[PDB]
Amino acid sequence: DAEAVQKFFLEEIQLGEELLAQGEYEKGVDHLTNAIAVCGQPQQLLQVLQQTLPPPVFQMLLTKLPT
Amino acid sequence: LPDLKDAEAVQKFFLEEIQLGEELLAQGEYEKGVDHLTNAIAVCGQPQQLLQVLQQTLPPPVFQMLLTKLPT
Amino acid sequence: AKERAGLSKLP
Amino acid sequence: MEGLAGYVYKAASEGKVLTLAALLLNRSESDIRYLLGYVSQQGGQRSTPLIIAARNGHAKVVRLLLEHYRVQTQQTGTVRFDGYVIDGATALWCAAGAGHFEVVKLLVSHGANVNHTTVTNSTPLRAACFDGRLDIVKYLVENNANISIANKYDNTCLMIAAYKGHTDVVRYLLEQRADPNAKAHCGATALHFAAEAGHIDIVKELIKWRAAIVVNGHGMTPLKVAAESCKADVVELLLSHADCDRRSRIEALELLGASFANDRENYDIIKTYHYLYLAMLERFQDGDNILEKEVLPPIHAYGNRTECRNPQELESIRQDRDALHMEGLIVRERILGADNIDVSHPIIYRGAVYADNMEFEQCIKLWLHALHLRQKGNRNTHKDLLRFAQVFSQMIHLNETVKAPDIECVLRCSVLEIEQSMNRVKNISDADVHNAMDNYECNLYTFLYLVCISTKTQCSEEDQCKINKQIYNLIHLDPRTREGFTLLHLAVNSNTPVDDFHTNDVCSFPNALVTKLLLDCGAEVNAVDNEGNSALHIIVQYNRPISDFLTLHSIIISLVEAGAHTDMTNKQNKTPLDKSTTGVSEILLKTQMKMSLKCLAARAVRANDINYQDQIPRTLEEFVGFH
Repeated sequence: DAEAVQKFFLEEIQLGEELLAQGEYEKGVDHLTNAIAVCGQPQQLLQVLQQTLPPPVFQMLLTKLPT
Repeated sequence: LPDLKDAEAVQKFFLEEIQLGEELLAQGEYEKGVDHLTNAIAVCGQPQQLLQVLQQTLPPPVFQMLLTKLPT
Repeated sequence: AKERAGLSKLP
Repeated sequence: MEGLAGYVYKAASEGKVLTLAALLLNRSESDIRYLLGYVSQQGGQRSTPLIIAARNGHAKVVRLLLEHYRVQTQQTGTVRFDGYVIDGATALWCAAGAGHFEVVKLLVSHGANVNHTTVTNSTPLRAACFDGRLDIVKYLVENNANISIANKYDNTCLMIAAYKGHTDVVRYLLEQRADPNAKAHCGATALHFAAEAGHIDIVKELIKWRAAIVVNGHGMTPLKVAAESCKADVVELLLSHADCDRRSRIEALELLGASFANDRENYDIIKTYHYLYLAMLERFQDGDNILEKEVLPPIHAYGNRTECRNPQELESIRQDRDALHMEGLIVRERILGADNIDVSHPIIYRGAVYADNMEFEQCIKLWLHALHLRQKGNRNTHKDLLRFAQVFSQMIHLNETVKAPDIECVLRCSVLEIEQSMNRVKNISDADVHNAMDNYECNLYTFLYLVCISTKTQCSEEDQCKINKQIYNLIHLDPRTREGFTLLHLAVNSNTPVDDFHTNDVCSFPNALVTKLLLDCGAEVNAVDNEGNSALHIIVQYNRPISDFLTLHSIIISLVEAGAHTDMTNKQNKTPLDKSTTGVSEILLKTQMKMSLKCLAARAVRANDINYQDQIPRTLEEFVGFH
C-alpha cells in the first residue's frame, strides 16, 4: 500500500488543491492531512508550502502536520 | 453544436459546454473558453436573460472578447 | 510509551 | 426537487455559478427559493447554499445570490466546524469566521445581519476576533455592529481575541474604548485569558490601557495565573504594573518557582531553585519587618517536608531533585490553595515521573492525594482512576506488593465518583449525556480492574473487610451500563475492554476470582440486562472455553452455588443451555442443572401460549416470565 500511497499521496496533491482553491480551507487541509508525512522529502514540500498556500492556510496545515 | 435539440441538450449537454469553458476559464485559455461558452449560449433555450449573467463571470479582457464572439 | 507521556495535556 | 437542491448546494459549495444558474433557469421564485432553502444537514451539520457560499469565500457567488436571486441572511449553518458546529449562522458570520474580507464587506454593503445572536449568542465580531483578521474587525466597527456582545459564559470578543495572539485586533478593539473589566462569570477579566499562552504584547497593551487587575472566579490574581502557567515574561509585566503589593510579589515568585518545578513542558529545576532563591531573598531582605510563611502542616503525600522558611534551608536543598519537586508542590498547594482547579495536574505529573522511575510507593501516595484533592473539588476523575488501574497492574506485573490501605482508599474514591457520576447522568438528561455515559462505563471498567488487582493481592482481615464493604456498597447501589449489564454481567463477559497499558498484563476477562468475590459480596446473581440475558447466558457464550477452562469451572460452579436459575430462558426464548455454543459449557451446565419445578415443568406451558395473567401467583408471574 505504501508504494501505492506514493501515487495516492499525489492524488491529494492534485485533488486537494482544488478543495483549497474552491474555498474548503479546513477540509482541504483535512484532505491534505492524510497526504503529508509519507513523502520522501517533507522538508522540500515544506519550503514551498510556506508560499504555495495562502499564509493563513499554511500555518493551519502546520497545526495538522503532526496530527 | 448538438443540432439545437428541443429539450435534451438544452440542459444536459448545455452544462458541459460552460464547464469546458469554466475549466478553460480556470486554465487561462479564455479564447478556448469563449469558444465552448459561445456554443452553449447559441444552444441555450433562453440565452437573452443570460446577457447580464455572462457579463460579469469573466476577467475584464474577456468582458468584450466574449461579446465580440457572442454572435459567432 | 510512558505514563508521563500518557499523562494527557489537560490544558 | 430534492436532487436539484443537492445539485445547487454542491454548486454553491464548489464555487461554479453557471451550473446552478442553469439549474434555477426557467423556474419561478418558489422552487428557486426552495432549492436555495436547502438547509438540510450535510456532513452531520446544517448548511445552506448561501451559507456554504459564504463559507466558501467566493464573493462572486454571494454577489449573485443577493442581487440576481432572492435569498435572505437569516439562515442556519455552522459557525465553527472543529468541535463546535453550532447552528444559527448568518452568512456574514460565516464569512467573518472564515476570514474572507471581500465577502464580509459585500454582505455588509448588501445589508446583512450584524447583530445576530445564536443559541450561544455569539456575534460575528467575536468570530472576526477569533480569526484575527484586522480589516474585517475594522469594517465591522466602522459599520458599528456592537462591542459588548458576549457569549453565554459572558465571553467578550475582547477576551476571545486576547486568548489568541491577535495583538493588532486587541489594540484596535480597545482603541474603541471597550473596557478590559468585562468580567466573565467564569472569572476572566480579559487579562487572565491573555495569561495562558503568554501573549507578551497583549499584556503590554492591556497594562498600558489600564487593565485594572482583579481576582478571578477562583480567587487567583492574573499574576498568580501567569505564575501558575510557567510564563515568566508576563509575570514580569504583571509585577511591573500598578501596585507591587510585596506579599503578592513574593507569592508570585514562589508560585512561578513551584510551577517550574512540576510542569511537563517547562522543567528547568535550576530555574525553580533560583526563583525560590529570589523569593527567600526578598523575604529576608529588609532584616526586620520580615515576612514569614504560615506554618502549614507537613502533608504526608509530599514526604513530611515543612517548606523552607529560611534561605539557609533552601540553600540546603539546592541539589536534591526530590526535595525540590516536593518543595515546589508544597508551596504550590500553600499559595494556590486546595480548592483551585490547577493544583491537581502537577501532582499527577510528578506521580507519573515517579511511576515511570519505578518508585511505586511514592507515586501511589502522590496520586492518592491528587484523587482526594480532585474529589474534594468534585471534578471528572475517571482518568485518575484509570491511572491507578495502570500503575496497580504494572505493580502486579513487576510483582511488587500492593498496599491494601491504598487500594481500599482508591476503591472507596471510585465508588463515590461513580455515585456522583450517575447522579450527574440523571441530572444531565440529554444536554451532554453521551460523554457522561461513556465516562460512567469507563468508571465501571476501572472498578473491575481495581477489584481484579485486589483479588490478585494478599491483604489482612480488616483490609479485605473494607474492600468487601466498599464493593457491597456499590453492588447495593447496583450500577448498570448502557447495555443494561449489571456489574457481575460486566465481570462474566469476554468482550469487556481492557486498557492498552499494563492492565492487559493482569486484567484478563472473564476472571474467576473477581466473579467469586462479587458473588460472595452479595451481587444480584439473577440480574438481567436490557437484552434479556443473564450471567450464565453470557458465560456459556465464551469463545475461549478450554483456553482457561478451570476459570469456567469456577464461575459455573459459583453461580449454581448462589442463585442463578440455570434455565432462565432469556426474553428471546433461549435457555442458556441452548446458548452454550460449546460442548464443555453444556456438559458443565448439565452436571450442574437440577431436576426442578415448573421451570422445566413450565417450559411447555410457556412455549404454548397459556394465559398466566393473574391466573398464577404474583411471584409466579415473574417465575413464568423468566421460564
